[PDB]
Amino acid sequence: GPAVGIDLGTTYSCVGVFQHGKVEIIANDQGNRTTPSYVAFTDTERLIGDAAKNQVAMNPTNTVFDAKRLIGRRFDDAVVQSDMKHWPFMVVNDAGRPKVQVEYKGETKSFYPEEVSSMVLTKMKEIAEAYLGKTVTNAVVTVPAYFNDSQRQATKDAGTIAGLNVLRIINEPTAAAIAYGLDKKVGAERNVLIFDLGGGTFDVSILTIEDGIFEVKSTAGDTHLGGEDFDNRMVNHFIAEFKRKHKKDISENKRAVRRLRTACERAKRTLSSSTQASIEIDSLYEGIDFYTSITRARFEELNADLFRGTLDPVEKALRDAKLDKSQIHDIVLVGGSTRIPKIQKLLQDFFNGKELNKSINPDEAVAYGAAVQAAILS
Amino acid sequence: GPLGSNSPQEEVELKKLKHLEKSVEKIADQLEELNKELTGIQQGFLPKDLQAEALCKLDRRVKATIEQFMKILEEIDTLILPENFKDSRLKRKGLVKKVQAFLAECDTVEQNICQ
Ligand SMILES: OC[C@H]1C[C@@H](Nc2ncnc3cccc(OCc4ccccc4)c23)[C@H](O)[C@@H]1O
Repeated sequence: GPAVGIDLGTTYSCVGVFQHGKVEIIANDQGNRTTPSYVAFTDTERLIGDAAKNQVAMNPTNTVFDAKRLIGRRFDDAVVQSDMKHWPFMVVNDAGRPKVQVEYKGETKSFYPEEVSSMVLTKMKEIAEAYLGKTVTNAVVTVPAYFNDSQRQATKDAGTIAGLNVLRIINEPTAAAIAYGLDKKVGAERNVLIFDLGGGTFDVSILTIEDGIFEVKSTAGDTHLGGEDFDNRMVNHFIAEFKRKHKKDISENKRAVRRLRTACERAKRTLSSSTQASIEIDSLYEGIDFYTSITRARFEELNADLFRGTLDPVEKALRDAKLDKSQIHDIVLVGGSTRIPKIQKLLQDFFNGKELNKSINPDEAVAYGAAVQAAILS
Repeated sequence: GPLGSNSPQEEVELKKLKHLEKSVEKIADQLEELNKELTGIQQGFLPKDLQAEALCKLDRRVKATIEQFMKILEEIDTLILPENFKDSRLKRKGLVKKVQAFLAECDTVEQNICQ
């Protein structure tokens, strides 16, 4: 069995393997290249990945996600205190350490974040084994560049609890750079900017690479920013349109808002490759059919502040790395939301028409680079 | 649109809707089985505490039924049917209305138990 690369993300994880001279991102049991970093506890069983995310509406309190926001942190950490408000599941204080509390097989149980993360890692390991038809033990697991010793060690502990031999832990922007082979370019020191907008987080990192030594010069970003916010702006737009056309407010009907939100997320994806998207929803609210459309330009206006806002972190990281924007040799796009043409346009224009590294699937680049490193260490 | 201009392309949409109609019938059967179980609990000899446990197990099952019907609606919501596909549009509207009537029945169960 070969060594795999695993990207353990806040909301989605990805596993890849290097075989036959190429990197293969492995599809899970449901055929998805990425798997939700979700663990659900029910009266009869424990569910992980797509199975856990698929029952979130049914069992919100007992479905855990975002363990990565808690891993390696103290309970009193500002991030733990702020993030708790947004979670439907309980977070308790076990002697200074946070634990997630759930109902599992009719009993109140608590788990450390590395235990929740080990369950997600077990799933990623199993996904690899199902594809390869061979036992998988060795893996390279990625972490954010801003993770401290506690957070890195807790991620390694999650790997160990999952039965993995964690060969190496590497930073997510280093993995992304490796996928594009930016360390293999001949010349002087290279300044790389990694623009990561995926899974509900926004991370900007500047790295300097020289003779294969990756130096993290600066990190910046927004802890809570992503596709969900862009979908929300389209939902607001549609709710307002429904009020204008029918003089009815669908906002308090959770099912109507959900059908609209699901359609918006889909329309947003269409808007990354088409300039218009249409939506048809029969009997949305009070028996009224809602047939409408949205242009890419309107989607961009609804999200103008959020899209433009992504450059502030870039400016902050450049100032912290003591670099002018013209000193950046390479720009790498990571995360699913970097597929948005307007975001790419804003970043290319800020870097004066410089071409972006975007050929590798954004959702897969971190796992791709980790799979490359896992092959080198085999 | 023209009269009696049924197209092969529409057949593809109608087949999608038929598969959704069959999935709705299966979910509906699950709802009828939940209804029978609820009656059984009510007419049974379970004492108060075991009756509550049995109604809450039934609650999780009614929440699963609601979710399945919601996923069907989300699937139907992916369809874009041209104005000329009159038969598909009629079938889509009728199926959504049928699912919404089953959802109202689920709601009568769900709000009457495990309060
Ligand atoms: O939590 C992950 C993000 C990534 C968003 N994906 C996309 N956003 C914009 N344009 C896209 C165009 C094509 C494909 C996309 O992502 C598909 C996808 C869906 C789920 C997980 C990963 C990727 C796009 C997705 O909607 C979600 O908000």
